[PDB]
Parts: sequence; structure tokens; C-alpha cells
Amino acid sequence: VNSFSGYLKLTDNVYIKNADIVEEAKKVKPTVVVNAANVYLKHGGGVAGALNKATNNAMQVESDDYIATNGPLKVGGSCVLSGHNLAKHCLHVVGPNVNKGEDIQLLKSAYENFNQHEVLLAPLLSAGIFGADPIHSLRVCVDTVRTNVYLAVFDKNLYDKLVSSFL
Ligand SMILES: N#Cc1ccc(OCCn2cnc(N)c3ncnc2-3)cc1
Repeated sequence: VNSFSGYLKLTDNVYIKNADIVEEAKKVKPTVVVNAANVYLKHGGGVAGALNKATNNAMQVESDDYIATNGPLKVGGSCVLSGHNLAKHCLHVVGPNVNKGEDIQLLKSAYENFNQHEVLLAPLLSAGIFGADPIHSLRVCVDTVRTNVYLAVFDKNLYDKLVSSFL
């Protein structure tokens, strides 16, 4: 039993809710919140900008030190950093950005990072400003992630489209 509330069960291990990931995190304080990161951990907009703003820029400060030490992530890769006031840990995962021409096949590699964590609160990778089709992202999630994932979708219209088209 866990404290995630109000989710639709899609499969044995994937759940989805019409919800704000920052509010979910503030409420649940999950062990892991996933960020929709880029390779430079520059949290300017989208989910990343929202998560970072909610940490009062502490996520960005920590991320800048990470990059200065380690260099950029790979597309499809991840790193574990602090979750600050939102979660124990933040798993920064880089999905391909279609607006940068990146290969959508890398979306599966991106979701594989979730399997290193037993339970996660997450957005749909490569959705929104990353340019991919969120219906496709949800399908790859369900077909790749085997651990327990709680997906938070910002927009009622999108949430209803995802549910009503889910096979
Ligand atoms: N009109 C409209 C509209 C406004 C924001 C919006 O956010 C999508 C990405 N996103 C950003 N910030 C958050 N805290 C999120 N939680 C889940 N997804 C999140 C989508 C549609």
C-alpha cells in the first residue's frame, strides 16, 4: 500500500492521474520524482522548469555542479540527484527532443531508467515541449517500465485523450 491517491490503473504496474506533478510530489513526498531533463540539466521550461521553480532554483544549482563535474548526460540517459523539497530523489531522465531532431527510438532507452527504481512519480517522457506524441510515449512507458510508475498529466484534455485511446 502506498499514498498515491486518485489514479486510474492502466496495467499491473502503470497508473495515471489528471494532476500537477509538483502538487503530487508536495503531497506524497515520493522516494523518486522523475524530471523531464535535457542533457545539460538546464531546467528552463516544461516539467523541468516547473520542478526547478518549486525548489526555489536549488535543483538548478545542484545540476550545474553535476554538469561541471561529469559533463552532459546522454539522450536516453539519466542521473539521480536530490529531490529537494519535493521528493527524496529526483531521477533526471533525458527523452529525445523531436524539436532537436533526436531519434524517437531513444524513448525506450529513456524509460528503461525507471526500472532501477521500485516506485516513481513521473511525467510522460518526450511529451509537451519535447515534441513527441504523448499517446506514443504512454505506449512505450507501458511496454518498457516494469516497476510501479504513477504518471501525472498536466492538462485535462490531454489526460482524457490518453485514457480514451489506451489499448
Ligand atoms: N493550458 C495549459 C497547460 C499548462 C501546463 C501544462 O503543463 C504540462 C507540463 N507540466 C508542467 N508543469 C507541471 N507542474 C506539470 N505536471 C504535469 N505536467 C506538467 C500543460 C497544459
